Amino acid sequence: GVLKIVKVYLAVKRRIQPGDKMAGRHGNKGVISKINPIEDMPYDENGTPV
Amino acid sequence: SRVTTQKYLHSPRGIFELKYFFSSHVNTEGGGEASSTAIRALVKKLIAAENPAKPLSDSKLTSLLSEQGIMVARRTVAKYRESLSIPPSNQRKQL
DNA sequence: TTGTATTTATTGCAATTTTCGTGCCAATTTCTG
DNA sequence: CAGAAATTGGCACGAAAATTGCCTTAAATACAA
Repeated sequence: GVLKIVKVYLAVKRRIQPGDKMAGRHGNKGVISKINPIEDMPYDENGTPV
Repeated sequence: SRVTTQKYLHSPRGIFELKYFFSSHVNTEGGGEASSTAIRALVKKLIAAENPAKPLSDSKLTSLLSEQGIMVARRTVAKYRESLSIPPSNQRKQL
Protein backbone atom coordinates (compact mmCIF):
# COMPACT_ATOMS: atom_id res chain seq x y z
CA GLY A 1 0.00 0.00 0.00
CA VAL A 2 2.95 2.41 -0.37
CA LEU A 3 3.34 4.34 -3.63
CA LYS A 4 6.28 6.72 -3.17
CA ILE A 5 8.84 7.64 -0.52
CA VAL A 6 10.72 10.95 -0.58
CA LYS A 7 13.72 11.50 1.71
CA VAL A 8 15.22 14.95 2.34
CA TYR A 9 18.58 15.54 4.05
CA LEU A 10 19.37 18.73 5.98
CA ALA A 11 22.91 19.70 7.01
CA VAL A 12 23.66 22.18 9.81
CA LYS A 13 26.94 23.44 11.24
CA ARG A 14 27.16 23.45 15.04
CA ARG A 15 29.63 25.85 16.66
CA ILE A 16 31.07 25.72 20.17
CA GLN A 17 29.39 27.51 23.06
CA PRO A 18 29.16 27.39 26.87
CA GLY A 19 27.66 24.10 28.01
CA ASP A 20 29.41 21.96 25.41
CA LYS A 21 31.47 19.11 26.86
CA MET A 22 35.15 18.76 25.98
CA ALA A 23 37.72 16.30 27.27
CA GLY A 24 41.20 14.86 26.77
CA ARG A 25 42.94 11.51 26.44
CA HIS A 26 43.69 11.18 30.18
CA GLY A 27 40.17 11.17 31.62
CA ASN A 28 39.98 14.94 32.21
CA LYS A 29 36.53 15.97 31.00
CA GLY A 30 34.85 19.32 31.49
CA VAL A 31 32.17 21.75 30.37
CA ILE A 32 32.88 25.13 28.78
CA SER A 33 31.79 27.96 31.07
CA LYS A 34 32.86 31.09 29.18
CA ILE A 35 34.10 32.34 25.81
CA ASN A 36 36.69 34.92 26.85
CA PRO A 37 37.78 37.70 24.46
CA ILE A 38 41.34 37.65 23.17
CA GLU A 39 42.56 40.75 25.02
CA ASP A 40 41.57 39.16 28.35
CA MET A 41 43.44 35.86 28.00
CA PRO A 42 46.87 35.64 29.68
CA TYR A 43 49.86 36.30 27.45
CA ASP A 44 53.62 35.84 27.59
CA GLU A 45 56.56 38.13 26.79
CA ASN A 46 55.88 37.95 23.04
CA GLY A 47 52.18 38.79 23.36
CA THR A 48 50.82 35.40 22.25
CA PRO A 49 47.61 34.60 24.18
CA VAL A 50 46.56 31.23 25.61
CA SER B 1 -22.62 -11.92 -10.46
CA ARG B 2 -22.49 -13.19 -6.87
CA VAL B 3 -18.73 -13.74 -6.56
CA THR B 4 -17.60 -10.27 -7.65
CA THR B 5 -19.67 -8.46 -4.98
CA GLN B 6 -17.68 -6.24 -2.58
CA LYS B 7 -14.25 -7.80 -3.12
CA TYR B 8 -11.17 -5.69 -3.80
CA LEU B 9 -8.16 -6.24 -6.07
CA HIS B 10 -4.75 -4.65 -5.50
CA SER B 11 -2.85 -3.74 -8.68
CA PRO B 12 0.33 -1.62 -8.79
CA ARG B 13 -1.95 1.17 -10.03
CA GLY B 14 -4.22 0.97 -6.99
CA ILE B 15 -7.10 -0.78 -5.25
CA PHE B 16 -10.25 -1.57 -7.23
CA GLU B 17 -13.72 -3.04 -6.71
CA LEU B 18 -13.35 -6.05 -9.08
CA LYS B 19 -16.70 -4.91 -10.47
CA TYR B 20 -15.13 -1.70 -11.81
CA PHE B 21 -13.89 -3.77 -14.78
CA PHE B 22 -17.40 -4.54 -16.09
CA SER B 23 -18.44 -1.58 -18.24
CA SER B 24 -20.73 -0.62 -21.11
CA HIS B 25 -19.70 0.04 -24.71
CA VAL B 26 -20.35 2.28 -27.70
CA ASN B 27 -19.67 1.61 -31.38
CA THR B 28 -16.38 2.52 -33.10
CA GLU B 29 -15.03 3.05 -36.63
CA GLY B 30 -13.92 -0.29 -38.01
CA GLY B 31 -16.72 -2.34 -36.45
CA GLY B 32 -15.17 -2.53 -32.98
CA GLU B 33 -16.38 -1.21 -29.65
CA ALA B 34 -15.04 1.24 -27.06
CA SER B 35 -15.70 1.08 -23.33
CA SER B 36 -17.48 3.85 -21.46
CA THR B 37 -14.79 3.84 -18.76
CA ALA B 38 -12.24 4.78 -21.43
CA ILE B 39 -14.45 7.45 -23.01
CA ARG B 40 -14.79 9.00 -19.55
CA ALA B 41 -10.99 9.19 -19.24
CA LEU B 42 -10.71 10.67 -22.74
CA VAL B 43 -13.39 13.28 -21.96
CA LYS B 44 -11.66 14.17 -18.69
CA LYS B 45 -8.33 14.50 -20.52
CA LEU B 46 -9.83 16.69 -23.26
CA ILE B 47 -11.65 18.95 -20.79
CA ALA B 48 -8.53 19.25 -18.61
CA ALA B 49 -6.63 20.73 -21.58
CA GLU B 50 -9.08 23.14 -23.24
CA ASN B 51 -8.62 26.88 -23.66
CA PRO B 52 -9.69 28.51 -20.35
CA ALA B 53 -11.13 31.54 -22.14
CA LYS B 54 -13.28 29.39 -24.47
CA PRO B 55 -14.30 26.07 -22.90
CA LEU B 56 -15.38 23.17 -25.08
CA SER B 57 -19.08 22.38 -25.24
CA ASP B 58 -20.62 18.92 -25.59
CA SER B 59 -20.80 19.24 -29.38
CA LYS B 60 -17.13 20.27 -29.55
CA LEU B 61 -16.30 17.15 -27.52
CA THR B 62 -18.49 14.83 -29.61
CA SER B 63 -16.89 16.10 -32.82
CA LEU B 64 -13.39 15.88 -31.31
CA LEU B 65 -14.00 12.28 -30.21
CA SER B 66 -15.52 11.40 -33.59
CA GLU B 67 -12.18 11.81 -35.32
CA GLN B 68 -10.52 8.81 -33.66
CA GLY B 69 -13.64 6.79 -34.52
CA ILE B 70 -15.49 6.76 -31.20
CA MET B 71 -19.04 7.43 -32.47
CA VAL B 72 -20.65 8.89 -29.34
CA ALA B 73 -23.87 10.90 -29.27
CA ARG B 74 -23.87 14.33 -27.64
CA ARG B 75 -26.31 13.31 -24.89
CA THR B 76 -24.02 10.42 -23.92
CA VAL B 77 -21.10 12.86 -23.63
CA ALA B 78 -23.26 15.06 -21.40
CA LYS B 79 -24.14 12.03 -19.26
CA TYR B 80 -20.46 11.12 -18.92
CA ARG B 81 -19.53 14.69 -17.99
CA GLU B 82 -22.27 14.91 -15.36
CA SER B 83 -21.11 11.53 -14.03
CA LEU B 84 -17.62 13.04 -13.72
CA SER B 85 -19.14 16.06 -11.91
CA ILE B 86 -17.82 18.69 -14.33
CA PRO B 87 -19.77 21.94 -14.82
CA PRO B 88 -21.15 22.76 -18.29
CA SER B 89 -19.14 24.77 -20.77
CA ASN B 90 -20.74 28.10 -19.84
CA GLN B 91 -19.68 27.58 -16.19
CA ARG B 92 -16.00 26.84 -16.86
CA LYS B 93 -14.94 30.06 -18.61
CA GLN B 94 -12.71 32.52 -16.77
CA LEU B 95 -10.66 35.65 -17.36
C1' DT C 1 -30.45 -63.58 -6.13
C1' DT C 2 -33.12 -58.57 -5.70
C1' DG C 3 -35.62 -54.54 -2.92
C1' DT C 4 -34.59 -50.98 -0.12
C1' DA C 5 -32.74 -47.45 3.54
C1' DT C 6 -28.60 -44.79 3.30
C1' DT C 7 -25.42 -41.53 1.45
C1' DT C 8 -23.56 -38.46 -1.78
C1' DA C 9 -23.52 -35.02 -5.32
C1' DT C 10 -25.64 -30.43 -6.93
C1' DT C 11 -22.13 -23.79 -7.16
C1' DG C 12 -27.65 -23.72 -12.11
C1' DC C 13 -32.48 -21.84 -14.31
C1' DA C 14 -35.78 -18.58 -15.36
C1' DA C 15 -38.38 -14.83 -14.22
C1' DT C 16 -38.04 -10.00 -12.61
C1' DT C 17 -35.89 -5.81 -11.95
C1' DT C 18 -32.56 -2.39 -13.20
C1' DT C 19 -29.49 0.07 -16.24
C1' DC C 20 -27.86 1.20 -20.90
C1' DG C 21 -27.32 4.70 -24.89
C1' DT C 22 -29.77 8.17 -27.47
C1' DG C 23 -33.91 11.02 -29.37
C1' DC C 24 -37.56 15.14 -28.28
C1' DC C 25 -37.94 19.36 -26.88
C1' DA C 26 -38.45 23.11 -23.60
C1' DA C 27 -35.56 26.52 -20.90
C1' DT C 28 -31.41 29.19 -20.64
C1' DT C 29 -26.94 31.51 -22.95
C1' DT C 30 -24.53 33.32 -26.36
C1' DC C 31 -23.93 35.66 -30.84
C1' DT C 32 -24.06 38.26 -34.96
C1' DG C 33 -26.78 41.45 -37.88
C1' DC D 1 -32.17 45.61 -29.70
C1' DA D 2 -33.28 41.47 -30.62
C1' DG D 3 -34.19 37.40 -33.27
C1' DA D 4 -31.50 33.40 -34.11
C1' DA D 5 -28.11 29.96 -33.29
C1' DA D 6 -26.03 27.22 -29.61
C1' DT D 7 -26.06 24.75 -25.31
C1' DT D 8 -28.10 21.94 -21.57
C1' DG D 9 -30.74 18.44 -19.19
C1' DG D 10 -35.51 16.28 -17.81
C1' DC D 11 -38.20 12.62 -19.65
C1' DA D 12 -39.06 8.83 -22.64
C1' DC D 13 -38.02 4.75 -25.69
C1' DG D 14 -36.64 -0.47 -26.60
C1' DA D 15 -33.08 -3.55 -25.58
C1' DA D 16 -29.75 -5.35 -23.04
C1' DA D 17 -27.77 -6.53 -18.74
C1' DA D 18 -27.90 -7.70 -13.91
C1' DT D 19 -30.07 -9.41 -10.12
C1' DT D 20 -32.92 -12.84 -7.08
C1' DG D 21 -35.97 -16.64 -5.56
C1' DC D 22 -36.17 -21.26 -5.98
C1' DC D 23 -37.56 -28.84 -7.30
C1' DT D 24 -37.70 -28.03 -0.84
C1' DT D 25 -34.16 -34.45 -5.02
C1' DA D 26 -31.77 -38.64 -8.53
C1' DA D 27 -28.40 -41.95 -8.63
C1' DA D 28 -24.62 -44.92 -6.59
C1' DT D 29 -23.99 -48.15 -2.49
C1' DA D 30 -24.09 -51.37 1.12
C1' DC D 31 -27.22 -53.97 3.75
C1' DA D 32 -31.13 -57.22 4.57
C1' DA D 33 -34.80 -60.89 3.07
